[PDB]
Amino acid sequence: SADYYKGEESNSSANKCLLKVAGYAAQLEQYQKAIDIYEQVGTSAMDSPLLKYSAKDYFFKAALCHFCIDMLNAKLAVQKYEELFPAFSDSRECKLMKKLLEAHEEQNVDSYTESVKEYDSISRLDQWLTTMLLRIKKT
Amino acid sequence: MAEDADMRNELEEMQRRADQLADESLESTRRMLQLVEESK
Repeated sequence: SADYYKGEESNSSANKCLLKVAGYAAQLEQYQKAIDIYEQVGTSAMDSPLLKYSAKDYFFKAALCHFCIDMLNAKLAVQKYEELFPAFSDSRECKLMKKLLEAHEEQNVDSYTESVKEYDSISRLDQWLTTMLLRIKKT
Repeated sequence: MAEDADMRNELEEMQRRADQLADESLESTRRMLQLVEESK
């Protein structure tokens, strides 16, 4: 369906189909496709007037989907985004990621868990995010 | 001392009043932040 929509030059609809595809693919423990789709959608939506405000969110997902592979490639990944989209630094996702990285760098599971609890308390977490955070915590 | 004792007891009741007021303001601010976050 996304291929057909792209072939019909009807944008903003194939994007949703690709987002669904990436979200479901990230569930099957195959992260490369999810990262590619998330980054492509985020960079595409960065320049749109209306969609701009949502762009940040996409990046965060990729970062989480990028954290399982290995922690080293996650840190660097964040940098690559922040230089490209400086306003990303303002959102809570950057601070949460930095705190989680600092907590994990020393096997401090308790600090990671407490930060996750606080962020969930301020705003309820999604099942997808809950599952992915649990998976990351296993390490 | 009964005069001072009773007046100090009212002062203690007033301390409880102040604590209640401060805690109520704090809780109101927390709910404040929650709703403001929700709208976005």
